[PDB]
Amino acid sequence: MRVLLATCGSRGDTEPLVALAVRVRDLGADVRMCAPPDCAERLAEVGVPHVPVGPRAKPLTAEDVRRFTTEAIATQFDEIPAAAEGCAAVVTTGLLAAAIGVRSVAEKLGIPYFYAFHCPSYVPSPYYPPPPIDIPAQWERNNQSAYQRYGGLLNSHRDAIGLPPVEDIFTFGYTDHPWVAADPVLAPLQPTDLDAVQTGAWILPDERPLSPELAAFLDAGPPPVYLGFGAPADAVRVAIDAIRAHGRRVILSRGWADLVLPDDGADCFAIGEVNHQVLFGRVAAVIHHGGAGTTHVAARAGAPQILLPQMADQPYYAGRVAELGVGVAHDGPIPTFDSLSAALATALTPETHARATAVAGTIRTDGAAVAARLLLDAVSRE
Ligand SMILES: [Mg+2]
Ligand SMILES: [Mg+2]
Repeated sequence: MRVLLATCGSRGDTEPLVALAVRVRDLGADVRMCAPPDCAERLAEVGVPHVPVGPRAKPLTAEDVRRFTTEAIATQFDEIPAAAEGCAAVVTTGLLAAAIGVRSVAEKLGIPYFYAFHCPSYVPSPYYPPPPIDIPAQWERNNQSAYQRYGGLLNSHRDAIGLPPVEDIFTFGYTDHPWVAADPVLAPLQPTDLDAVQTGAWILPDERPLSPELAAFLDAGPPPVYLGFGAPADAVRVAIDAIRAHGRRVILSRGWADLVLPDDGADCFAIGEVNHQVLFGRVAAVIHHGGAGTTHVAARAGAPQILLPQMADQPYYAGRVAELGVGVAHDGPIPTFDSLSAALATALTPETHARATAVAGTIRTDGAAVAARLLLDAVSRE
């Protein structure tokens, strides 16, 4: 029995599916993953068969957006059929435009399709509004909006392969039994009329040791603050100013090695490839945008967090960090010296550290295995 894992390419979508792939294989099943050519390296690391699929100087226009949409859907119909050859099921996450194409191909082949969310707030429900009679209407409104953008294209493609038209994009793309690949403590699934199942995040343990240089920097002083931002150089410089004002050194995520600094930058260490699972257990706090993955890794590592949400599910995770008392939900998406200094004052307290440490022990790490089991049992019901 072989399972197909389909992904658009983002590391945020790719890694969780890689985790599921490995856990499904751990159970004796075969796996194959369709992803951008650039995922070849990572997939080679875990020995997961890779089917390369899918992928400026001028502003974007509505015409451009419509083209990315049209081609996102077409790519699924054009390449998933071959990738799904010899497969008993297909699992995907992410972009709705792509997901509806993947499910349509699964439907044509007569194999079960599964969808997973990385944030529970995106799961349709009549009990809470969608990411910003009434509530239901709100979700239907967005669902109608999705149809206006994808419906015509989807059904045109479906006509070509003899499948009936879809009228409800959300139910079709997400299914009425979506999985929520997020931790039940960090991101609790809320009431809904859908048969959603919360498995825990899909993350594999990272065994890579820290580089000798990074380790040496860490041992050369008190635990530093990790700054992980893309972002404007001035925003990073302000963040560094605030961290320094709290007497802490800085670890800069990959990409800032050449950032120009005001005062001597000897207290700033810029890293390349790194084991975040381990690094996060050695810092005083982590400052980032609030993506599902980073928030989960930092939470399990017990690191106090400061989130500056920008898009998608980031505002959700920023809110959860504040509610759990393991960090601060920074107001704006860009920091100022005063706003970040205020956040650090709260995040660096012994109380916040104790809380982050306690919560960390309750974050589960077997979510991918949980999903793998549910998947195989479902496939066995076919
Ligand atoms: Mg093509
Ligand atoms: Mg038609």
